[PDB]
Amino acid sequence: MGAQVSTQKTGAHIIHYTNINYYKDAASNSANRQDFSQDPGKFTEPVKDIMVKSLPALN
Amino acid sequence: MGAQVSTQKTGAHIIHYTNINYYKDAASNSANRQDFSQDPGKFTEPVKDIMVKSLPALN
Amino acid sequence: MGAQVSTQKTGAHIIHYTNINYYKDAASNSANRQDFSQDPGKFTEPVKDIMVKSLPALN
Amino acid sequence: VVEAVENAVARVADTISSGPSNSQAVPALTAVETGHTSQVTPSDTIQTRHVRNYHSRSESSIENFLCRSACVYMGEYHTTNTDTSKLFASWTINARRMVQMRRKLELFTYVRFDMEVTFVITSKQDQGTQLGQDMPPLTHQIMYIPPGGPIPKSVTDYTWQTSTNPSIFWTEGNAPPRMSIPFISIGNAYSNFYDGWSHFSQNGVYGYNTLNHMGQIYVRHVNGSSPLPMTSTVRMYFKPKHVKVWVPRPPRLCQYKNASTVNFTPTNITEKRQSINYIPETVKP
Amino acid sequence: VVEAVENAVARVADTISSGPSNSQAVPALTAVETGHTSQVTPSDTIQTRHVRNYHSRSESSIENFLCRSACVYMGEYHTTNTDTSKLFASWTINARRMVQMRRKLELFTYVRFDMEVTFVITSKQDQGTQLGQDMPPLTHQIMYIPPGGPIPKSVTDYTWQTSTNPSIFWTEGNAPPRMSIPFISIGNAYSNFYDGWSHFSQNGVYGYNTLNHMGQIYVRHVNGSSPLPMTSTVRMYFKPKHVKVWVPRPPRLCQYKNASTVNFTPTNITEKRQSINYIPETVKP
Amino acid sequence: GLPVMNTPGSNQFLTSDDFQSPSAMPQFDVTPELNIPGEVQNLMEIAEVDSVVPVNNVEGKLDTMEIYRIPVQSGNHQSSQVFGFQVQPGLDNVFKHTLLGEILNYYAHWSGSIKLTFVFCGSAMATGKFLLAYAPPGANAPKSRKDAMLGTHIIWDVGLQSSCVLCIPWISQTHYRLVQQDEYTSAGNVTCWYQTGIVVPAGTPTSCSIMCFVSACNDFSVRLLKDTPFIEQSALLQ
Amino acid sequence: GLPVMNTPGSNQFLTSDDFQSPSAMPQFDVTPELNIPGEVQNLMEIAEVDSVVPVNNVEGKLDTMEIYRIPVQSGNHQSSQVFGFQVQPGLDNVFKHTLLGEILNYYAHWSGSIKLTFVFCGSAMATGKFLLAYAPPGANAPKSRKDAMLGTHIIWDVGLQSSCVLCIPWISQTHYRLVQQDEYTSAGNVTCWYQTGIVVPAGTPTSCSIMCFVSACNDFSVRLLKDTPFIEQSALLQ
Amino acid sequence: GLPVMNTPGSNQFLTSDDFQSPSAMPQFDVTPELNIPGEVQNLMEIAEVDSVVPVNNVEG
Amino acid sequence: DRVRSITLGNSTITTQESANVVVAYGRWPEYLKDNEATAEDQPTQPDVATCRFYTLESVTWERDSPGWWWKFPDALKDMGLFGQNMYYHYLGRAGYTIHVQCNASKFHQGCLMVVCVPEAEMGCSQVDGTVNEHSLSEGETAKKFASTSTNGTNTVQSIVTNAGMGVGVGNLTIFPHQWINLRTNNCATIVMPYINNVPMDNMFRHHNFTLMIIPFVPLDYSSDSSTYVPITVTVAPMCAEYNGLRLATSL
Ligand SMILES: CCCCCCCCCCCCC/C=C/[C@H](O)[C@H](N)CO
Ligand SMILES: CCCCCCCCCCCCC/C=C/[C@H](O)[C@H](N)CO
Repeated sequence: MGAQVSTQKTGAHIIHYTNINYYKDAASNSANRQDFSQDPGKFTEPVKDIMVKSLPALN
Repeated sequence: MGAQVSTQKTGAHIIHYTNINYYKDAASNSANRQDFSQDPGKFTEPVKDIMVKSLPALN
Repeated sequence: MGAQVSTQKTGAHIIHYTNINYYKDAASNSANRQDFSQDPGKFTEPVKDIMVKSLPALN
Repeated sequence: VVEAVENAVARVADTISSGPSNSQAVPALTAVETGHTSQVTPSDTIQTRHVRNYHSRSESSIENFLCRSACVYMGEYHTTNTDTSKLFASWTINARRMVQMRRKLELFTYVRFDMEVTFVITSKQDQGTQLGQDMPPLTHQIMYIPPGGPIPKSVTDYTWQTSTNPSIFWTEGNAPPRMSIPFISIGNAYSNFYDGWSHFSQNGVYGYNTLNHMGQIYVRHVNGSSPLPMTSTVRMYFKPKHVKVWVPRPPRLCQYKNASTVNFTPTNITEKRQSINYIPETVKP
Repeated sequence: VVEAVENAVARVADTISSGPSNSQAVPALTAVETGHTSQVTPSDTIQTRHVRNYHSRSESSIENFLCRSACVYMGEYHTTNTDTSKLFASWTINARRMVQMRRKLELFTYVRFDMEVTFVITSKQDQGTQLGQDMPPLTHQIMYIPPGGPIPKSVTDYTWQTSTNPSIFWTEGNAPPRMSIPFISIGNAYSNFYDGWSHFSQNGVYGYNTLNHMGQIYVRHVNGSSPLPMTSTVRMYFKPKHVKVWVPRPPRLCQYKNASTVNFTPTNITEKRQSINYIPETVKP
Repeated sequence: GLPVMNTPGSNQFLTSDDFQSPSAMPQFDVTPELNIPGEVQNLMEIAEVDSVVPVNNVEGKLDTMEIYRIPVQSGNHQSSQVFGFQVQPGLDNVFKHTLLGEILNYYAHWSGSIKLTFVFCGSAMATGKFLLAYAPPGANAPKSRKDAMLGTHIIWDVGLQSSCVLCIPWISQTHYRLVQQDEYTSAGNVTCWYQTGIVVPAGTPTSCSIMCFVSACNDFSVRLLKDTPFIEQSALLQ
Repeated sequence: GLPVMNTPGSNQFLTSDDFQSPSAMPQFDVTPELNIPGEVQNLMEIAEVDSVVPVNNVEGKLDTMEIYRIPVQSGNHQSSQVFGFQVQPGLDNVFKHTLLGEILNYYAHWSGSIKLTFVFCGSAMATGKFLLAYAPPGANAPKSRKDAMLGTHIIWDVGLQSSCVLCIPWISQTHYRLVQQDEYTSAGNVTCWYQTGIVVPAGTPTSCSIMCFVSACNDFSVRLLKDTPFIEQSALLQ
Repeated sequence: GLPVMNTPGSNQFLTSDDFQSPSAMPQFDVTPELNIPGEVQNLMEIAEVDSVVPVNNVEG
Repeated sequence: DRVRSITLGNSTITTQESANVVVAYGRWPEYLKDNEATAEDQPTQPDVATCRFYTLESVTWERDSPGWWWKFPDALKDMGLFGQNMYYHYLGRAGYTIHVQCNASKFHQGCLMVVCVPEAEMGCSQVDGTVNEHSLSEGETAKKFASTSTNGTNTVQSIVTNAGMGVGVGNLTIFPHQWINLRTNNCATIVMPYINNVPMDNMFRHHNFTLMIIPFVPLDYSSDSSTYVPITVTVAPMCAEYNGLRLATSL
C-alpha cells in the first residue's frame, strides 16, 4: 500500500514509524524534518589557494 | 487490498501516494487529473494532401 | 506497514494485539507497560564478601 | 496486494540550435486559403540557441479546466407564512442561470461526464419588533424528482414519504451535504446547442429546452415550527468529473439575456484606440 | 508493500587527546585579511582528553527553524453596520506586517517553499443597552482572489459565486480551517530584497512592492442576520515547508517602520558599561 | 473503536478538492460511448488555431468588417507607417477577444512564442514588398523604417504565395509573464513599413487591404486558473 | 462504518504539529529549480563566520566606529589592564548583537567551544607581545598579570602574521548552559595584559589599536527554540 | 471519506488510558543517558529491605 | 606566494603584496546552459571586447573618512563596448573580478574593509519617504557615508554604523569580503559570480550588487610622511551575455 517505515528520533548513551500519503499533490505532504546536511566551507573558507592551518598564512 | 500506488506531481531542475476505492460504483471515484494527451493536428492540419512546410504551399 | 504484533496480558491456571506508530517523534509513543525486570541484590546484598546463608555470618 | 501505476508527464518541445542559411527552402511562405495553420517555429526564421524546456501543459487539460465547484442555483423559503407556497423551494435542473459556468461549458458543442453535487444552506431570523426565542436546531429535507413523479402541493403533502425518490436530511451546524450523480441522458452525450424543433412540422419549442428534461428539486424545513418568522437560503454547486467534450466553438461575446434562448443584443468587436499606429510612450524621464 | 527508509543522524565532532609540543607548526597564527576564518580547535592550543560527543545539530536546520505557524494578519468585520464596507474584511497577501516572522525570513536573500495556511476566527456580542437574543451558529466565507479577478463591492455582490476562485465555508465551534498552497511565483524563488525599480527609466516604485503581486483575501459572514450588532475577528497563520534558502544576511538591528520599505531610525551598536575593564564581582561573603 | 484525532480543515468545503462520495443512484447503467468526431483533449489545442485580429480598431469601425482590414495603396508613401501595436496577448484591445486571448483570460500566467500571419488581398497584378519588425522592450517604439530595421524583422515579397509568417520568439528574463501585464513584464512592440512600394498597371484598383491572423506556437503554456472579466450578470435567470 | 473513538487532543490547533492537508490548487505546475550560489543548510554554518566585537562599549561611543577599536600605546604601562569581559555569548552587551549572539538569542540552550581572534593594526615598525588569559569560574576576576598568568592563556608575538587565536574550551559541569545565563551556569572571564610593551622608532605614531573577532568552533550546537527579545511592535503595519 | 461510526466512550478523559499524542516540540534533541548507580526497576525491591519496627508504641 | 598576475582580454594586473583571492561562494562565473534557460533567441558573446579591466575614479582617504560605495551595474554603463552592449539589449548577464588598490609606507597605519553585498536595498533619511535614483548612485563617482545622522529629502540615511540598511556594520563579514591592513598587504581581490533569482535580467532597472569600502581603523601617520593616500578600484566583467536586440534606450 505504498507505506514507508523509517526510524524515530531517539537519544544515545519499536523505534520506527509508518507513513502513508493520501493526496495527489506533493505540496500536501508533511514537513521534511529528518535531513541534516552541512557545507560550512562555502562561507568560512571561500579562498582560491588552500590554507593548511599548520603553516603560516602568508610567506 | 486493491491499493494503487502512483507518483505525485513534482517539479524539475517519498514522491508517490496510495489510493483505495470504497464504493461499488465508479461514478463515486475521484477525478482523473493526471492524464495529459494531445492531438492538435485534428484542428490545425485538417487537409487531405500533406503540406511539408519547407516547400511552397501551392505549385 | 511497520506493524508490531505482541501478546496480551492474560491469566493462568486471539491473545495478541497489533500496534502502529503514527508520529515522527518517539516521545509520542504510548507507555512501556510490559517490561518486568528486577535486580534486588543491589539493595539487599551490597557486601564485598559473599555470604552463603547456610554458614554462620561471622567466624 | 499493491499495484503500481506509472504516470507520464508531457512537457513542451525544446528549441534546437540554428545557424545562418541561404537556400531555396522557404518555411515562412504559406497560403492560408487552404485552411491550414502554419507549423513554423523561431528556429526556422532566426538564429537560436539550444534550450531544454521543462514546462508542462498540465493545468490546461479539460479535466483540470472543468473540475471545480460552481454555483448554479440559489433560492429561499420560510418557516412560517400565509402563502403556503413560500414554505418550500423548487426548481428545474440545468446549468443555464449563472453565467460563469454556462459560458465555460458552452465552449464545446457536446459534453459527457459524472457530477459531484454540493449544497450550502443558511438561515436567518426575520426582522421584527419582537425578537428572542429558544429554538432547537433546524433540519432540512432535499428531494429530487425525476420526470413523471408526483409533485408536492404543500409542506405536509404525502409525497415527502420519498419511498423511491432519493432524499437528503440534514441538520444545521454540520459539514455541507454532498453526493455524486452518474451520466444520465437518453442520448450518448449532453447537448449544449440544438438547432431544431420539438415538432415534426418545424414549429413548437425551439432549441435547448427540447432535449434536457432532467427532473426537479424540492427543499423544505422539517421542524414545522417558528413562533417568530425565519428565512433559509439554499445554494447548489456542481462539479463535473470523468469528462469528455467534442466540437469546440468560439466563446460567447454578447451578454446573456435569458435561460431558454441564445438571444442577444449586438455588441462591438472590441474597444477603440486613437489610431492604427498609436502606441503609448513608457520610457520617459 | 512496505519500503524501509534509513535516516542518518549527524552528530558533532569529537575532541582528540593531545599532549605537549615544541615544534615549528603554528596553528594559532593566522591572517584575517585573506577573508578566511581559522579552523582551530582546543586540541591545537592546549592539552586535551578524549571525549566522545553525542550532541546533534538537529534543531538548527533550516526546516526545523522555519516550520512553525506564525500570525501574519488580523482583521475585523461586523454583521450589521451603516458603512457597507465594514461588513467584510479584505487585504493584500504578504508577510511584512508582523515583525517576528518578517525578521526571521529576512535572514536570507532568497527563499522557496510550500505553505500551510490556518485561520482562527472568533466572534463577540457588541456592547449595547439591550442585549439577549437567540441566534443560530454563524457561518463564514473566505475567498482568495488572484490578480486580475473581479473584486466584490458589498456582501451581496455576485462575485461571491466563487465559480473558479477557491473558497472556504466554515461554522463556529469546529476545528480551525486549514489548507496547503504550493510555491507560486513567476520567478525561480521568492525575493525578500530587491534593489531596483519598476520602470526602465530608473524611477517609479522602489524595492519590494515591485515583485510580489500575489492577490487578495476577502472574508464575510454568510447568515446576513443579527438584530443586535456583532463583531468577528479573523487571524491568518503561515507555516512554510519543503524549504530552501540562499544568501545569508546580517539580522535586522533597527526597528521596522512600515511594510513597503526598509526605512529606519539610526540605532546604537549595543548598550554601554562603566569601563572597558569593568566586570562585576560575584564571589563575596 | 479505533482512537483518532481531527486536524484543522475538518468539515470545510473547498471548491477545488477531490474526494470520494456516495452515489445517489446505485448500479445505474449508462448509455454506451459513441465515437463522435472532433474530440478535444487540451485547451492549448484551441490556442494553436489561427484567428483574425481586429487591427483597425479606431472610432467609427467597431461594428463593421472594416475593423479587420489594414489599408495600403500605391504612390510614394515610404514615410507613412502601416501599423504598430504592443505585444500584450491578454490585455490589449487588439488581442483580448481573439481565440488565443480568450483562452488566456481564464489564466494568470503565460509563456511561449507567438505566430502572426499576414495575407495580401489585392488583385493578381499588384506587386510590392513590406518590412515587418518586432522590438523587444527597453526603448520607445521606432518612429522610422531605419530604427525599426535594427530589431527582429522579415522582408515580405508579395507573390504567388500570398502569406508571410512573422514569429515572435520568447525573449524574457522570467519564465512567465502576467496575463494582466505591467511595466515589469512588458514584451515590446510590432511595426510595419513600406520596403519598396505598391506598383500596379492601368485598369486596376489602386487601394488594397492586408489581413492578420494570430496563433500560438508549440512551446506555449499557461497556468494559475482564474475567473474571466468578460461575462457578468445582475441577477439570476440570465 | 468502522467503529472508532476520539482521544484528548481532537480539534485543537498546535502551532508546531506536522500533518497532511488538502491543496487548494490541484495539479499546479511549479517553476523549475535554479542552481543559485550560496545555499544554506544549517544555522550553525552562519555561526562559524567571524564577526567584529564591540569591546569598547562605553558612554559616548555607542554610535561611532571607535566602539570596535581597543587602544594600546608605547611607554611603561605594565600595570594597566588592556581589556576584560565575561563569557556570556547571548546575554552580555559585548556579545549579544554579533552574528553568534544573534543566532543564540533564538534558542535557550547552547554548548561548545568559542574562538576569539585578535588582529593588530599598527604600523609595520611596531613590535610587542601581549598575554591573553581566560579564567574558569569560581573565583573573582584577576587584578594583575600574575594572577591571570595562572589560567588558560597564550602569549601573542606581533609579527608578519598579524592575527592570534585564543580558543575558549568547553569546561562545564553540565552538557548545556542557559542562553539567559545565571550564577549557576556561569563560564568565567577573559583578560588581556602587556607582556613586554610596545616599542617604536622615531617618526611613527605612538598609539595603535587592536580588533577582536568572535566565532564558534566545530563542536558547537544549540537547542530549545524560542522567540527573540530584540524585535517588537505596537500595532500592525510595521 | 471512509464511512465510520462512533462507539460509547468517545471524547472522554480516562486518567489511566494509554494513547498516542502529538509532540509540541518536534525533533527535540534530548540529553544523553548517564549510568548513575542505584537504578530501581520494581517497587518490590524496596520491600525486601529490612527496616526497624516501633514495637514499643505506648503512651509517652 | 605574495605575487600575483591576472590577465583578461588585453589587460593585465600585477601585484607584489597580495593576500589571496576570494571566490564568493566557491562558484566561478560561467555561461547559462540549456536546461536552465528561458529566453529563446540566440545570444551574443563578445568575449574580449567586454571582458577586460576598467578603472574607475579614485578617492582620497583622509584622517576623517567614513567610507564609500558603488552600485553594479550602472557604474560601467559608459565603459566602452560593455556599456554600448548594455544600451542596445533587453537582457544581460555577467560575473566580475574586482580589484582594490591602496599603497602606503611602512610608517603609516590604517585598516579598510572591502565587501560585496548582493541586493543592497537602502533606506531613506525621511522615514515616510523614498529615495531618488541620484541618491543611490552617481555612475563612476562614489557616494559617501556620513559620521552622524543625515537629513534632507530623497537622500539615503547614510550614518556609517548602520550601513544604510539598518544592520550592525560589524556583521557585514557574512558577505564576500577582504581586508586591507596597511602593514600587511596593499590590495584586495574578489571574484563574484552572477547571483539573482532569474537566469537573466535588465541591466538598467536592477542593481545586482553594491561594493562598500569602510575604514575601521583611521589613517594615521607622523611628522613628515606623505599626506596624500589614494584608493583605486578596477573591475572586469566575465562570461558576458546579451539577449533581446532592439533600438537603443535613453535615460
Ligand atoms: C437528494 C439530492 C439529489 C440531488 C440531485 C441532483 C441531480 C442533478 C441532475 C443530474 C443531471 C446534471 C448533470 C448536468 C446537466 C447538464 O447536462 C449539464 N449542465 C450540461 O448540459
Ligand atoms: C480559500 C483560502 C485560500 C487561502 C489563500 C492563501 C494564499 C496565500 C498566498 C500564497 C503565497 C504565500 C507564500 C509566501 C509569500 C511570500 O513569498 C513569503 N511571505 C516571503 O516572500
